[PDB]
Amino acid sequence: EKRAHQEQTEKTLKQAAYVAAFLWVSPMIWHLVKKQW
Amino acid sequence: EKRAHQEQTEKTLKQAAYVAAFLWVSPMIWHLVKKQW
Amino acid sequence: EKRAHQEQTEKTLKQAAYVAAFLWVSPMIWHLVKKQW
Amino acid sequence: EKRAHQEQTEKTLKQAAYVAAFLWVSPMIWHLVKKQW
Amino acid sequence: FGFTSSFVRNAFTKSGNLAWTLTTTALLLGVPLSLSILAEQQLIEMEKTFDLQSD
Amino acid sequence: SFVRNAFTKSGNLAWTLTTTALLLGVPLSLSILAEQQLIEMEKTFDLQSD
Amino acid sequence: TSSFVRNAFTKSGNLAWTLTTTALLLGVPLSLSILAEQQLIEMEKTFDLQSD
Amino acid sequence: SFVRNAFTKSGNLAWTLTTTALLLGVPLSLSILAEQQLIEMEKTFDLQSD
Amino acid sequence: YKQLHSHRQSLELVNPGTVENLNKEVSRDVFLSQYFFTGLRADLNKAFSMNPAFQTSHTFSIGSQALPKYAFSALFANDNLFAQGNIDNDLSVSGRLNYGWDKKNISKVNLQISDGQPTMCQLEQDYQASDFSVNVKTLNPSFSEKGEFTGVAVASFLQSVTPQLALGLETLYSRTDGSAPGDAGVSYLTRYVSKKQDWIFSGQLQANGALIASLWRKVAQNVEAGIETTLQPTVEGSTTIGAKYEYRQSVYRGTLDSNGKVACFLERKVLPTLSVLFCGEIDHFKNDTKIGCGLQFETAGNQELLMLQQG
Amino acid sequence: HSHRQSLELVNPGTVENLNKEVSRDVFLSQYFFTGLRADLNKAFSMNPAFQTSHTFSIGSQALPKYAFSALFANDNLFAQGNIDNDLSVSGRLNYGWDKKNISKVNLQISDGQPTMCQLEQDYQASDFSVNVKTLNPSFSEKGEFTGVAVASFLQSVTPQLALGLETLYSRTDGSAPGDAGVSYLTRYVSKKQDWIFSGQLQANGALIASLWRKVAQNVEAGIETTLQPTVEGSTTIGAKYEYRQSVYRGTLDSNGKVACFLERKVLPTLSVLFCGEIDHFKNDTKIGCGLQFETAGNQELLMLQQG
Amino acid sequence: DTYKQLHSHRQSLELVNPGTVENLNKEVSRDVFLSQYFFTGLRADLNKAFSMNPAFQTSHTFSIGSQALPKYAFSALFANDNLFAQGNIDNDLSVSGRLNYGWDKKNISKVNLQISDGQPTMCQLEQDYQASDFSVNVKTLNPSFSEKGEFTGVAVASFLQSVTPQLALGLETLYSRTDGSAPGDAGVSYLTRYVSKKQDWIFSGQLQANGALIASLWRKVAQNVEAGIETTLQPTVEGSTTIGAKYEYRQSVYRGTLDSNGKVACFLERKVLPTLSVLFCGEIDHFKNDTKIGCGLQFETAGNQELLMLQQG
Amino acid sequence: SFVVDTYKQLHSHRQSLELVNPGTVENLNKEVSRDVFLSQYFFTGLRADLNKAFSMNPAFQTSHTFSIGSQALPKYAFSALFANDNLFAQGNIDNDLSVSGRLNYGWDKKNISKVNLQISDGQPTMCQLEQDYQASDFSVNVKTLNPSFSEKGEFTGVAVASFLQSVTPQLALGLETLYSRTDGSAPGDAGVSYLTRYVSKKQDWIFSGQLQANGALIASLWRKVAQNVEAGIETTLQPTVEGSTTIGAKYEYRQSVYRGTLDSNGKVACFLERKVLPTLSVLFCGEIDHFKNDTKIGCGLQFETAGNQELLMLQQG
Amino acid sequence: FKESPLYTIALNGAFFVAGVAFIQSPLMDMLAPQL
Amino acid sequence: QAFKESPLYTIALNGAFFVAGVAFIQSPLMDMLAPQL
Amino acid sequence: QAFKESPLYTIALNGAFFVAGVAFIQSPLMDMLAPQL
Amino acid sequence: FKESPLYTIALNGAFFVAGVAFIQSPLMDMLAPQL
Amino acid sequence: DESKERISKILTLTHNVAHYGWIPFVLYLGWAHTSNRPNFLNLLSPLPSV
Amino acid sequence: DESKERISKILTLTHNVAHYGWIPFVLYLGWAHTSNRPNFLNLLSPLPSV
Amino acid sequence: DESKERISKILTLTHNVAHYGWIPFVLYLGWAHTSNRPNFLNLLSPLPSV
Amino acid sequence: DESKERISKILTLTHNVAHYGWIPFVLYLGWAHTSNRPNFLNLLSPLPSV
Ligand SMILES: CCCCCCCCCCCCCC(=O)OC[C@H](COP(=O)([O-])OCC[N+](C)(C)C)OC(=O)CCCCCCCCCCCCC
Ligand SMILES: CCCCCCCCCCCCCC(=O)OC[C@H](COP(=O)([O-])OCC[N+](C)(C)C)OC(=O)CCCCCCCCCCCCC
Repeated sequence: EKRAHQEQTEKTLKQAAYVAAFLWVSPMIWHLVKKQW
Repeated sequence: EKRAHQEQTEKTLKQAAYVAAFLWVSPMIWHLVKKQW
Repeated sequence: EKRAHQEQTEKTLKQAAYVAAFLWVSPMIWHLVKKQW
Repeated sequence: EKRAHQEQTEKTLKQAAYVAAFLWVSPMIWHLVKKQW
Repeated sequence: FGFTSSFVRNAFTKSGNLAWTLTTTALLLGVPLSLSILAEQQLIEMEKTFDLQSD
Repeated sequence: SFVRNAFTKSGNLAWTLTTTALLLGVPLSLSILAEQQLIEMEKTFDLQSD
Repeated sequence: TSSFVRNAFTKSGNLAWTLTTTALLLGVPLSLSILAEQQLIEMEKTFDLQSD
Repeated sequence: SFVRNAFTKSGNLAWTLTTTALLLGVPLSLSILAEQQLIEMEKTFDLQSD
Repeated sequence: YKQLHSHRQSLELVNPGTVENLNKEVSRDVFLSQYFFTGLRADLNKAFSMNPAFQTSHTFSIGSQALPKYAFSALFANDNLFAQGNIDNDLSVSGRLNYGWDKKNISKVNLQISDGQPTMCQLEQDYQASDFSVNVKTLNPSFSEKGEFTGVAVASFLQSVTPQLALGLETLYSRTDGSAPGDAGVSYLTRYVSKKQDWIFSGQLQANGALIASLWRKVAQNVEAGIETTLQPTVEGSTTIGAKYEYRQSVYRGTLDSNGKVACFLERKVLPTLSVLFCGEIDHFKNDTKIGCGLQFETAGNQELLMLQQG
Repeated sequence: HSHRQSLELVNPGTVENLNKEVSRDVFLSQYFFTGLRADLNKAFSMNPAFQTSHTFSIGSQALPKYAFSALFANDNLFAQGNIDNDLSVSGRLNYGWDKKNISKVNLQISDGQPTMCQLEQDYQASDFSVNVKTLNPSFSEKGEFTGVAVASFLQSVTPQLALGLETLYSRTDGSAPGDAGVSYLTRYVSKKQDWIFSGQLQANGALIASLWRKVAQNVEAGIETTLQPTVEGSTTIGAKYEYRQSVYRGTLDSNGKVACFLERKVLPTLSVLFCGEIDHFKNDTKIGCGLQFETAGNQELLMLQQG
Repeated sequence: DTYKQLHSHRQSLELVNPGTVENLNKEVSRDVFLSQYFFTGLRADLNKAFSMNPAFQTSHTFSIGSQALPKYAFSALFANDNLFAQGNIDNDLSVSGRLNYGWDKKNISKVNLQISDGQPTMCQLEQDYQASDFSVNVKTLNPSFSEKGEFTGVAVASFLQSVTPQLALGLETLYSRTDGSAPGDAGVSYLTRYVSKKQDWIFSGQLQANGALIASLWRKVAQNVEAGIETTLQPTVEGSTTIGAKYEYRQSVYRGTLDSNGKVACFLERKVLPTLSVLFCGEIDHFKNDTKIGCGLQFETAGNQELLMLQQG
Repeated sequence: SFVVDTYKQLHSHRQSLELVNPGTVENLNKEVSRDVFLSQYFFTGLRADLNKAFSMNPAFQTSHTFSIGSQALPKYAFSALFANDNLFAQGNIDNDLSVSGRLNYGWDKKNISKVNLQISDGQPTMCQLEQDYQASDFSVNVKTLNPSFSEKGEFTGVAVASFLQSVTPQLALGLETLYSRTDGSAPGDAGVSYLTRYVSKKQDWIFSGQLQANGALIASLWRKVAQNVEAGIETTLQPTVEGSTTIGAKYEYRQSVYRGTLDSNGKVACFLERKVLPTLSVLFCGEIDHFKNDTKIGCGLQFETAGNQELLMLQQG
Repeated sequence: FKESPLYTIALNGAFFVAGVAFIQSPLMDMLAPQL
Repeated sequence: QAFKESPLYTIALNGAFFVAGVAFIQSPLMDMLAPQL
Repeated sequence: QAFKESPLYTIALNGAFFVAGVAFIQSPLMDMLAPQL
Repeated sequence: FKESPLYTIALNGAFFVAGVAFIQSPLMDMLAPQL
Repeated sequence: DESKERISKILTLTHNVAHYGWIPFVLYLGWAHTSNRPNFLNLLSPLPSV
Repeated sequence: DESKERISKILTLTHNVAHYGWIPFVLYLGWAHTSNRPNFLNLLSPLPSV
Repeated sequence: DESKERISKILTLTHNVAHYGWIPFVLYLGWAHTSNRPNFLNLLSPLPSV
Repeated sequence: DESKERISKILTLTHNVAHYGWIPFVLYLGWAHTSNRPNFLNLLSPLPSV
């Protein structure tokens, strides 16, 4: 029963790492959208 | 009963008066006894 | 029994009036003392 | 019950010792105040 | 020795408590009075500066 | 009646707004007026210097 | 109110009696002591003046 | 014992005779000594006069 | 009694103050117990006229039990009459009226309605002579069906035996209902003024088992000091020593109590209109603090006093 | 009658002056007291002798708290008045018809007790003395006397002796007849006035035998023995040593008690007096102290008093 | 081929470094408002400065009438160019110690330690690195390892990147494991900051992992006056709205606050002396009609003669 | 070593104060209670005192005492005291054999130890041991009445320790502590009493106030008008509350000593000791109570005679 | 009549919008003194 | 109200007698009670 | 045997505080607490 | 062993005779001072 | 009695008059004794608006 | 009888006069028989104040 | 294990050192880094007595 | 115990010695410390007979 909660917290941590990586990505995407218009 | 007591007191008074009169006489008696010796 | 308490309170009032009259009279006696000094 | 009385008398003796120590301390402080005048 | 040690520690405790009480009493009785006296000194100094410049 | 309720409601609102205006204004009024006194003293010190 | 005046006379008489006996008790041995000391001082003065 | 009873009786008799002799003697001795002092003062006043 | 009156003029005595003005310097001037409060308070009084003195005062207070939330007071004072009215929230009406038949003789009425409490009124007659002061006050006068008094009656006398001292007494007779007889209590009064008006001793022996002994002293023209000791098979007492340092810009009052508590009151006048006031109390025996702050605006009603207030 | 003049008999003293030497001069029973006492008397005049006396006392049963007495004495009349607290008036008056014959009236009111008055007539002859005193005279409805009557006589049978008698007749109410009591009186004066024997056998069975003796001009001694079946008696031997500065009086009793009385004149005005009694049979002590001021009323006696 | 052109134009974007996560609401919550500064009852502060080029000063603190502030507290702090160390002693011996260390002007390492003498000792280690355009910090509260080699404690790692010279988006991650018997929980919270072009007004919004939302706006009207609004909310949902203003001067600092809970608050500091300063704070609650009043003062004095002359003039 | 040097520095620092040694706690009311007043000296009934001096360089004398008519003074009592430079020893024998013995011993002029013993032949023997040390600026003494130890090793008796420190050359504050344990079944009780003395600058008047452990207060003032006359007042007060106020004066001379006393209890007292001879001396004491109107009178005398021939000539001239 | 958590959410949101409109207004500039 | 006087009466009486006696002793009238010789 | 914190104790305490305060105010130290200006 | 009234009569009489013998003796003159 | 009802009624009326109209009577004396005699709004408002 | 009532009345009057007026009669005789004849206060005061 | 006892003992020692001697270590750094280097009394007294 | 009986016996002996022989020990110290050293009759008699 605790393994499902551990896997849920692990998925939350990996999602947080993915969102932090996407926030590091986001200046490039924002500037290229500003370059597109 | 009280009359005998009254008579006894009156007898005492008369005896005292007799003794007083004899004491008034007694200088003559004492001097004439001293004259006898 | 309440008449004794009423008499005690009336005695207290009359004694207070007597001390008030004494405190009216006594400064004049003290001024007679001060003239004697 | 008697233990509370024993503790109260022991507290009284210790308080007497404390006030005696304070009365020994006080002349030095008071003279150092008087030297400041 | 240990009873005398607790005696000396209780002496430190009462000394700190008495110092705290006398300190807060001296502050509460001194600081508004200090503000009042210092404002009065400033007002006297302002009156003296106004008197000397007028004369 | 309804008039007696409206008087009490208006009095309570006026009391709250009055103590609110006092508490939020009088320390600010003291601060601003003391700062104006300091500005006036600096102006008098500047004009007497020049 | 003559009985109040008589009570005042009684109180005054009693207070005067108490003050009188108190003054006598507190004054007479002291008066004897002071007068004896004055006589001793006068005797010392007469012994001083006849010596010189 | 009997001898201690004799000492107690003798001490009580001695005490009584002592306090009796003091009470009957000390004011009399004061009176006689004051009268001797008065006689001596009269003699010294008589010799200085003559 | 003309020769007796000339003999009374030969003493050249002074008029002593009232029984209310016995501890006026110690209890009201030096100390702060009349003046101390808790929580915030604001006063807004405006003066309409000065030759008859007339002013209206609004009083806001919060954080205390004794002071109400809103109180509007108004007082009028011509040469010989003084009229003070006070309206309160929940309608507590307080009205006092002084009337001077002369500068010596005065009659005063006090009335209090609390809207749920019995109405409390007292009638007082106060006469100051050349050398003594008498006043008789009655709280709640009422007569029974038998023609007997029911209420509180206090009669006090104060005579100066000399231009330094003043001895006197007060007597209270109280009868609550008429079923039980009323009780009487006599209290004594003693005042000693120094020769150079420097220090004043004042001792009173109350009838309830209380004694109040006080001293006032004036060190200089700006500073004052005073001590008071009050005590009452139940006996308890307190000793309070305080000082008042007044100036042209502020008024300081400090108080040290035998109950382990200290108190401070600073009335700082910062403006010709505005005035800030602070009061603080520390109890050391249970280690807590009562802090009250407040302020006073005094403003004019008309244009002339508006120029008179500023300059 | 001429031979009675030939004996050259002398007038003896009164019945009251029979034990004047032993009971009043030497002993202290008239003079002893208890607790503090102060005496304040002042003299207004001397040719009629007139003085008023204040008396303060505390701590005794007999002496009251305050007593004011005043006496007046010219050549032939004497009048003593004594007012007391709770108003007990004591008044005595002597009147001299001659240097021999005198009449006196004594009165006492205690304000709550029956008033006690006595009338006494004293006639002193060349060789005898007569006095008749009456306590509370009253006559019944039958014309009978009711009171106390004491008639006493004293004749010198020789210039050393003096024999006499006294008669007491007492009737209380009139319901019961009053009783009579006769008592005898004997006095012996020595030839060189050194010692005096004095005996009286009272009507109650009591006997009082006393002797007085003069050792020198400053010292005196005296003994008394009194006795009253239920018979008991006391033997008291005492002395008085008098001087210019003080008067000492000592007394030894057969009742196991000793007594002392010292009157020390320290000032021409002030005089201290002390009296002390010790009872050895129950071991306790009675101490009395006191003083006497005598002061003048006018300026002349004030200068006469000091010098 | 995103990486090389990424390095080139991200070097050419000219991004600015935002502040820390703790400095996200520094303007609204700490500068303008009074909740950090508000107290109750009397308090006095007595701090004296011995030196300035090493910043070193000792501070006494007396307080009475409050629950949070103790009766007596002595604090001393030392600060040279790169190390900041603060010690705090308390009555009943509650020791608080904070140590900053600057490895660089960007990179710092700090330790917070607290002993409460009857409560468990709470310590956290934080590493804070501010880059050219992002800011990271990692703090660990009560680090402890189980017998299995597993973490037990609180770990908060937060990141903040500016996508543009106005915005700054970021996140924080809190992983908490109490004992090891139960697996710890993880919570992710988002962070948003918007700075205006002329530095006039700043928007700041955070959505916490507990469902809570805190949105605030700071605005600078003039050089001496500032304003700010905050709104906080968290089924059982409740929130408060607080508007406040700070009017500062050389002699005095005023702070006013109106809350949606029916309470008002005032905070006035008067620099009446160059050494002494009075301070006052008041709170009125209208829904239950009561008032909290706190007064206090600050002496600052010198330790040496040079700062004594530098302090007055 | 270093602690002795610090103690010497502290001793010099205390010597900078220049304080004076206050008196003992027993000598706290020495002027008011014993010098001026007569409560130590008043008696009842006749009393005679007969003491003779055998020597003076060791002071030694034997005293006979006859008394009658009082409850306090016995019928016959014989006391003898010996006094060299450092030891004082008094022994008293009484009829019905009541032995009282007090012994002082001076280890120095400051530190003294004293023993007091009393046997009443039918009453429990009462003994106290007291150690009294006077320092340069304070005075400590510890007395123990009936010392005894229980089976548990615990104290049983009365222990009084008192301390008196001069805060300044005018004042002297201090305290005393009484711990009393009667039997051991009940725990002993402790009581602290306070002590205050103020001496004027010209030694004219001395205030002395003590607040006893029983709630009782004794506040006294002493004043010296001239070289031959003195005066003094005392207020002593103790659900039992009662108090008495007494004012007395002592007028002493070369020939006599007069003492007068006025009480608030409606009673007055007088005590006159007239020395009429160099050997004989007469003494009188009188008391009048006005509230119940009675009088206590005691007269008495004192002979002092010599034991040897040299003091017989030194006594007269 | 709702009395929901949405009620106090909308209440705090309306208070926040009103405060933002008050601060960004020139009336807030009028509350600023000139000096 | 009427209450018992018994503590306060005797306490204030003894205190007033003490104050009056201190004022009598400290007065120069006490010096007048002393004879000059 | 103390056995009580008696009422007379706090009576004497209040009286000693009163006497100490009167001695403090009448002293010139109270004049020293007053500023000159 | 009598313990009668005659006992105290004889006792008082013997005391009287002894006092007469003491007074009439020159020892009473010896108890008198010469001056 | 009828006198008791009369005195109770007039004391009730006196209490009602002193309750509702004491301080308006004091304000009427104030408004009568001013030279300006302002209106009712200025007489109650604490503002200096004159 | 009537003579008994008369003798009782005059003895009661004699008792009253001898009770209240014996010693003032003696003092009147004394004051008449002095050459100084002082006033009433000097006749009762024990002082030598003459 | 034994390493657990070792780490517990040294954490107890570190806790005792950080409890007793943290703020005296800060004050030692302060007193080392002053140019005046005052004594122990001036470093703790809040007075400006220098 | 046995020590209790021992201390009781020696305190009983000390009490007996202090009762019977305290004042003869004091008189022996006195008689030893005199230069004249009188006999037993002169040491107790209050007479000046030397
Ligand atoms: C444990 C340690 C305890 C220590 C005790 C600490 C006690 C400290 C409290 C002292 C209070 C300050 C008293 C004060 O007077 O301070 C004065 C200060 C003004 O100084 P100044 O330089 O400008 O004077 C210039 C004057 N001259 C222009 C004439 C020259 O003023 C100020 O500090 C501003 C204060 C603001 C108060 C206003 C409150 C308003 C309440 C509203 C409530 C409404 C009721 C419903
Ligand atoms: C075993 C027991 C034995 C018991 C024996 C006890 C003996 C007691 C003796 C006391 C009685 C004798 C007192 C006495 O003989 O007196 C005189 C005495 C000596 O005087 P002097 O020779 O030196 O003077 C010389 C001056 N010249 C030369 C001009 C005359 O001096 C004095 O004793 C002065 C003190 C007198 C006390 C007065 C107290 C006051 C009493 C009245 C109180 C009033 C209350 C209503």
